[PDB]
Amino acid sequence: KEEWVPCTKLGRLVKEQKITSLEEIFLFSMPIKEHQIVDQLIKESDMRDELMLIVPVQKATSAGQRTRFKAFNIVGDGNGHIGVGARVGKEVSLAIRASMIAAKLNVVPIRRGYWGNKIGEPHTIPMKVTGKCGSVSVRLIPAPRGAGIVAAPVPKKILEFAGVEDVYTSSCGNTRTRGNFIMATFYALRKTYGFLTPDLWAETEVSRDPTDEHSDFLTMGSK
Amino acid sequence: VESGAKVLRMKEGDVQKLVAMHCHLGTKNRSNAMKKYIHSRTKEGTNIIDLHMTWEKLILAARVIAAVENPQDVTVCSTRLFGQRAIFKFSQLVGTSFLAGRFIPGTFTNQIQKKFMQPRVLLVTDPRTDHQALREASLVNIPVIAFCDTDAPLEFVDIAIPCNNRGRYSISMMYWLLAREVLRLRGTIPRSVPWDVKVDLFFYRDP
Amino acid sequence: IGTYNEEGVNVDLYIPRKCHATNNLITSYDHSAVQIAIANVDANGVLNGTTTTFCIAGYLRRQAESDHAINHLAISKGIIRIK
Amino acid sequence: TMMSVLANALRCIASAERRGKRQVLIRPSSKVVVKFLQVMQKHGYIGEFEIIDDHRAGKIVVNLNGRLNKCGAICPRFDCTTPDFEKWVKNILPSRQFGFVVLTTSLGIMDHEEARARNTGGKVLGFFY
Amino acid sequence: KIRTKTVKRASKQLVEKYFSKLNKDFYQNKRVVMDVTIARSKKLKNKIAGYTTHIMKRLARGPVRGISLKLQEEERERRMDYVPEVSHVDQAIQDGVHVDKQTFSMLKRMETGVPRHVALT
RNA sequence: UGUUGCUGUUAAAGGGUUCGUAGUUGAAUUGAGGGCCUCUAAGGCGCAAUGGUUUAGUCCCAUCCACUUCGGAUUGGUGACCC
Repeated sequence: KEEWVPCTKLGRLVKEQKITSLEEIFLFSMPIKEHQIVDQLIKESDMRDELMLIVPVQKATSAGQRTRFKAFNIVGDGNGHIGVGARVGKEVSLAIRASMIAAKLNVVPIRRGYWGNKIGEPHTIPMKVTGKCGSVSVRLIPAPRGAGIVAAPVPKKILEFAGVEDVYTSSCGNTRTRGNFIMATFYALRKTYGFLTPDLWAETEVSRDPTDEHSDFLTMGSK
Repeated sequence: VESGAKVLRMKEGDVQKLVAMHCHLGTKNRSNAMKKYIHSRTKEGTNIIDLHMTWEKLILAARVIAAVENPQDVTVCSTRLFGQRAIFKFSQLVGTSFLAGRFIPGTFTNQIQKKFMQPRVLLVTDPRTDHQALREASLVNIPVIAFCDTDAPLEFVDIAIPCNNRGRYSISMMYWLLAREVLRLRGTIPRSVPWDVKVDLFFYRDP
Repeated sequence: IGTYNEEGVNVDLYIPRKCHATNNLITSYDHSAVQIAIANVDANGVLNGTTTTFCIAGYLRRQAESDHAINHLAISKGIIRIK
Repeated sequence: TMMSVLANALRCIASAERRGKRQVLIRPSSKVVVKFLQVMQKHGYIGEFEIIDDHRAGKIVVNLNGRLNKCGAICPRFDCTTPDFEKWVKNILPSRQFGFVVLTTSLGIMDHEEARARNTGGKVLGFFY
Repeated sequence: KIRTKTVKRASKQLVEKYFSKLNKDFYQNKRVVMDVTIARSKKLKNKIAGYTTHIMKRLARGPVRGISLKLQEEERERRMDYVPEVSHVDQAIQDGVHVDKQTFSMLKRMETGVPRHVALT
């Protein structure tokens, strides 16, 4: 690795021990634009990467074609973090790198609940949801203990990395376009904190953004 | 105020200023945003803005700007010549940063650039010139205070203060007020005396 | 607040913020939802350090419901006073 | 023309709770609409409401919170029995947690939990989340 | 002819950081530039210094555009001065305020009423 | 093959327009009681009464400044408000 010097207010606060988790970030809903902030606050040997898809892309020109590779990369942790990203390069290893980097800036937390009696730790989404990308759409359905992941290959990875165990699924549209299939399943998971349930409502006391709190630091850093 | 002390409420001198310098004279045109703040009109069809609710919004604004930990997390934006002085002058008293001239997209959303800024507050002066800046504040979580007329889009404008912005005098006086009432609350220039800086510094002067 | 077991142990990763305008929720992928802070004021006209806060959300701002919101909240506290 | 009065209420209410309105108007009225709101109003989905008199057909007004997500009617008014419920709950509701289905039973208009408890079946009416 | 962006860029930086010129002489300006800059071309130094002059001539008028706001600052510092004494808000009130019907109406119904020196056409 | 559960502007599909029988569908209304006895029962923006010394704030008195732009005092009156 070649070293990090932060260009963001956020990044400074992460690079010293003030912000010690990604849930502080997630709360006040600040954007992450330096991949090193996800590296810093998530322990190593607990991230699981992999490449869902690598694929050629062309364009037409005079004399012949022009070729550019492309790639999809998915990343996350079984405590409820996941992201996805896809990018392009004119060589192979390029697109690989650029995907991984992208993916670590679309990290989003995932909420889990129960199907029935509340015992143990949550193994399943609390509700039905949907996502749509392109024509192809995806629906995720709660299921009881031991039901397991009943899904196609493509979705099953998304779910497994999230920390969702038992589930069921179904889809419509052309599911054979893989890039859209991925992104659909991703948009699905997101919306479990996008929906409001009697578990919550209470009008919680709200808190100041880390920037306000730690403002002392960031002033000195300017000088 | 809360447990009302009956400061921060209009007095004779307030009214006198805002009448004279034509801060209650608006545009002919209307929009569904501004129809609450409009109050009657003339045979010219020139809408006349309420004083009372201008003042309330104006107070509210100040209480934002002087909440801030460090003044440099406020920026003040304009593009129009007549306001392009009073930006400077306001900033120099309060201690805020500013952005002058045309607005360059890539000053709030670009990761790595020559000019990159992350203010916690903002001010425009019109949302119909300054439009580009509003857009970029949608994506960086920045609340925007704005001066307005009797027209104005309010998309991505959290707080709207109805004003005039059609002449030198109009823009000046608003900034002059805001500078006063921020200093009074914070670092205590006193409100027993009149304030000592004079208007004309803020006023645009023709070349 | 949040989901529990039958042992009372809380199993939600975090508990997200409210919108106070419409009682929605404020997602991590929405970057258009914000927080405003208005400083409280004593007699003589000075600052005591901030108290009151508002939260507005993505949905509102792009439809230009913004201003209307902030009125209808501030009036409820007594920050803004209607004549 | 106007067929179902009921669904001409619950469609309005639903839509308005999305669009950010804090109140709704509901132009026709019934002895059904009233009851359906009274249910909800217990839990906290509906905050209050008024009933205006015109001496021809009433109007109604509704207050709102933000705690309601969708409501609607299940139009042909099918039939349900003591085991049957779990069909409807697996279907129309997103979960077996927080939803409710609304029924017209022998006893009166009620919501599924209450029904099962007192051991009545009955026809069905609508739902709310 | 037309000047490349090397020229322009350089020249701007100087006008900014120095007002140890303001001269409209090519000559005076030049002998500043060549001891402030290292470029190791004598050709470049000519074109830079020349353009400089054609900035300062513009600066004596309205906005140059795209060269900071410092121009406002040193333009304000001149003469005179600035311009009174008691002004402007004073004069304005004291010489009468005149206003059309609707305004006057709205003012007298306020909790401060219609104030001193106001107003009817 | 779509009762649960499809599609019909441009990918296959609204029939040239209207009247009209069988058939399917169809607005509102007779109406949901009170009384009494308790439990820390959650509220009254209803009311009597004592406590406020800038030890809350605001009206109405007092006095001097004052042409925009002054504040000391009589627990002023348990007008009002906490508690």
